[PDB]
Amino acid sequence: GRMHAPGKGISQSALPYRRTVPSWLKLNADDVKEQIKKLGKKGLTPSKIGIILRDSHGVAQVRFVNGNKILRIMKSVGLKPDIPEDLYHMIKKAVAIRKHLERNRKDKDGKFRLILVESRIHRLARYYKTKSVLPPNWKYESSTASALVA
Amino acid sequence: VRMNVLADALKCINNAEKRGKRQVLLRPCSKVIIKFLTVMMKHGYIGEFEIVDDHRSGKIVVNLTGRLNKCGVISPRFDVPINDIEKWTNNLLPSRQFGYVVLTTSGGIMDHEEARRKHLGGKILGFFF
Amino acid sequence: AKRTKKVGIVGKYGTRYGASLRKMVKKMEITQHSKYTCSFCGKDSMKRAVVGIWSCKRCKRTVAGGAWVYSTTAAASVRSAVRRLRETKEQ
Amino acid sequence: VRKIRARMTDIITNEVSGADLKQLVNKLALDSIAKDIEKSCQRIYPLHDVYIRKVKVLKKPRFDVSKLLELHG
Amino acid sequence: TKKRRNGGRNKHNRGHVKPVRCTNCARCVPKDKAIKKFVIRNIVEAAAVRDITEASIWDSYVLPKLYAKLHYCVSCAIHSKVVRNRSREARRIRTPPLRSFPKDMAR
Amino acid sequence: MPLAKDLLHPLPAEEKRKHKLKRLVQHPNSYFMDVKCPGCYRITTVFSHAQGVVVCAGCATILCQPTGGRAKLTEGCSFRRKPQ
Amino acid sequence: ALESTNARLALVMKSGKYCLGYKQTLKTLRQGKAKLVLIASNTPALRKSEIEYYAMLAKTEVQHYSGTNIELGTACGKYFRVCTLSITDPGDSDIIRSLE
RNA sequence: UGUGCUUCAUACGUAUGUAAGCGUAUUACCGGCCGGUACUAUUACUUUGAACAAAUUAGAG
RNA sequence: UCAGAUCAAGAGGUAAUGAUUAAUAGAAGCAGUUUGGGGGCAUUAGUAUUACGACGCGAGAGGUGAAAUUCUUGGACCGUCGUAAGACUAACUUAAGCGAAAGCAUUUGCCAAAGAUGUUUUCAUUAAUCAAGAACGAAAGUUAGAGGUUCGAAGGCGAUCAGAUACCGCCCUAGUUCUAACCAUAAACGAUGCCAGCUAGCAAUUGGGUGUAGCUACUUUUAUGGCUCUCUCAGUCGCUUCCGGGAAACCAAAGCUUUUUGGGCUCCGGGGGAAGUAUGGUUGCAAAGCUGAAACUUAAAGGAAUUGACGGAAGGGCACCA
Repeated sequence: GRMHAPGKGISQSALPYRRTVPSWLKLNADDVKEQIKKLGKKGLTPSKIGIILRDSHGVAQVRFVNGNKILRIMKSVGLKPDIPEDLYHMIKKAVAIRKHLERNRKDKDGKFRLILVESRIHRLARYYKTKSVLPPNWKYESSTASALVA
Repeated sequence: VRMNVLADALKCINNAEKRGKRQVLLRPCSKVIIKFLTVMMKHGYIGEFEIVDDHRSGKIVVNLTGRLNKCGVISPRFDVPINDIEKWTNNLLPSRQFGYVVLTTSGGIMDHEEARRKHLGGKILGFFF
Repeated sequence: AKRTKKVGIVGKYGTRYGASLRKMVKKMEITQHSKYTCSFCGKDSMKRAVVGIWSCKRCKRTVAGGAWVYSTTAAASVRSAVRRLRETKEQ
Repeated sequence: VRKIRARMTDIITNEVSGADLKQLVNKLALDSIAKDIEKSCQRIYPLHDVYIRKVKVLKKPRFDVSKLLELHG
Repeated sequence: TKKRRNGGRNKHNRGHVKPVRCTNCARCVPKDKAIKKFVIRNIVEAAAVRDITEASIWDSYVLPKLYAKLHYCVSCAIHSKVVRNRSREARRIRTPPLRSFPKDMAR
Repeated sequence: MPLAKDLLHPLPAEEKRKHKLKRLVQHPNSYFMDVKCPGCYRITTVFSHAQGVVVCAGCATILCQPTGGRAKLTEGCSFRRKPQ
Repeated sequence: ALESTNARLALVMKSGKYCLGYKQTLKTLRQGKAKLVLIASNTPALRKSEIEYYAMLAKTEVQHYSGTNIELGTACGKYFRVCTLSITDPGDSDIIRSLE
């Protein structure tokens, strides 16, 4: 593992075999609709909505309580992001390495960490322009980029 | 990364029978590789194996006898017609008494004795003797 | 296009003076004639009037700067050092 | 390490600002900081022998023997 | 051929490690490729100690010890015989022995 | 041991030991807390490795704190582990 | 550029209403409509001091932003420079309760 | 869409290795089970072909 | 009107009305808890080595195989309080850790980043490796400033020696130091490319998790901290031998390269020299770097091991041809 790092450590979620459990849920299964988007209107990316509802409702996995995933439910409401989330956070990192480098030069090991994160924004761009959620003519230019993520 | 499931479940068989274990755990059982063992099951080499059905990719816990000697895969899957099927049994299998080279012919997954009577050709999928 | 491979702004002295002093003055000949971003209103309009004095075309602020660079690194290490002595000696 | 080094620097800077040396050297003549630098930090780590090991007196305020007569007499 | 699996010593997950200076030789040999001797010594030989404890005003005045560390060039520790030319099966033994005597090197 | 051949049916304390991933069928080490905080007894269901703090209707304090692994409740959390 | 108001500005730039500049800001502050006025670091001291004298009269709170003209505009998504903005109806942000 | 059963044709109560019958309709008409007949996601691979000089070569007599 | 055909249907009604898994693949997140001589910038400490200032002392002192050079217009050496400067961060220091590699160690603050663990988080094949091309790259060397203690190529002396442009000894220069650039090589080594699956023991430790009323510091026991054994991930070390392998030395990989085998990808070699030379091209301020032959010559060069040789090789012993 780790395309840009040595550390081959494995860790993930272990989703069980049973699907439709909770067998104890208080309300409708599809009343997570009006709490995916009511916390989607607070600017939360669907990673944060997948874990804020593990503890209040507390729903286990959304793709078994409803029919489909969290990102598909938000654009059924109409809260899909301008740029998808694993590029929104991958660019905000590469923004911050450049803002650290416009005051702290002599640093050839924060610069190296920028070439890493920029060589993989160019790998998620090169894929999202194939599956057509990013259009063509969409590049990483690092002079407009800081007004996207902020 | 795994460019074959068939290599990462046939060396895993072959490494566990030269030590003489009686059960091998293979991962993660493409239906290509189930019908490879089913060729080997009905010629005695393999016991009645069990497919644990977890809904990610699958796992098999394959029983075996100990009659196996070398059960590997050929890669890349060379397309073999019928007239050049014996250039791949001569230089590969130990003698023309026994052993098989398994083919994925146009009809199914079969060995090289059933394919030469049914008159089918295909790709080489692996070998066992 | 690109008109010179290597001289840049010192092709104006062309074949005059020797390659090192052309190379040496070029570092200074670029930063002087540059437009620095104005640290008072934000525009790329902080150009050099005379040696050591820089001014901004809008906002009308003249500053006292370096001979070629707007702010020297030997003087921003004094503006830091003075305010870390000002932090101790005031409060 | 940095949590007890935090804790060793706040108690002894409560002791030093402590009614000048007639109290203070009497503390280290008891090692009274070394018995309170020890029992406080054992909520963080069980610590071994604590030795105060060095004191420089890099600055001296004044000579002024009016403050020396009760100090020597 | 590779005479040791260690090579020098301890060069794993470092790449390159700091050097120290030899004592007798004053080389610049690595810290890990170094015969080290944490030498503890009595100051007064413990045979002329009764001459000194005569002159002790206090409770016979238990004597302080000398403390040093002897970073050694390999070619200048074989020469001073801290280490010597082991057999190829005795080459592999690291921790044995302590197992000699009471306090050595004092004497 | 050429005969660990009850991979078909291992002893359930052995696979309990193994890992959430290294066993034959992956399974979480987690569960869900139907807690009863005695400040006000409205029951909130949280995760054990929580990935989120939680409030209640009446006793809405913190009820859970983040850690590396199992999230520690705040010592006044009369919970009961249950698949309800 | 503290990331606690840069994250909250980018929500008012999608859900909120504002006025992004100085002359529109005093239009709001005279009209009793601004809720919060961010002003830059770089903004000049008279423009600074009469923004706070309007916000004293209009009871709007002024956040002093921690960045220049070039950095308010970037953190507002815009490709120009802002030195003054007045958020008048935030949709989702809780910028009203965020202290300095 | 993998086969299962029901089978029967077929090596010896057993063996289908040709096929037929349930998984709602593996293409609509007339002819005497049978023909004209309407309709064919794709490429690589593979089966048998077509198609093309002789001498050579393999090689029949 | 049939309209051969061809656009759109009165759209509001009848179709289980449509999104496979979620990889012991990856990526990204997290109310996440951390952790590490990782990199940058400030700040700051430690003795030391100098060099000087006082003061006491009295003729020595450096050094070395023996020396001499050298330091004492005695005030040295030494003892002492000092002030100032530049370096270097000991001991703790490990078969520990971090890092892509080169490398990384006084605290404290701030900055940005990282592995790993945890996770009934998110996306859904985004991944693997790689000509060309990019970024970093010990030391030395080079430019341009600021420094300039210690050390010290070069140089200058003193010995030793048949000789001594050397080893040894003295003051030292470029350099070591910091900044802004260049250079792009090291035995840059594990002489061992990267991702992936399998195959075994045994013991330690780095990091995280989870049951030990195992202990245990005391607010009262509890909350924590420390350890205890017991698990568990990613390993890294260590040692023992394979159903391993190899020419061996040896190696849990350097094995699974069966009975010429087959997971994928990339680079390199084809006897020894001539030679990493000539030459062209390219990079460079230079030094030089990345490319890179042939003529002619040659029957061997080489690797791992074995017996003798039995020497500034240590050990244990013997003798009046010692």
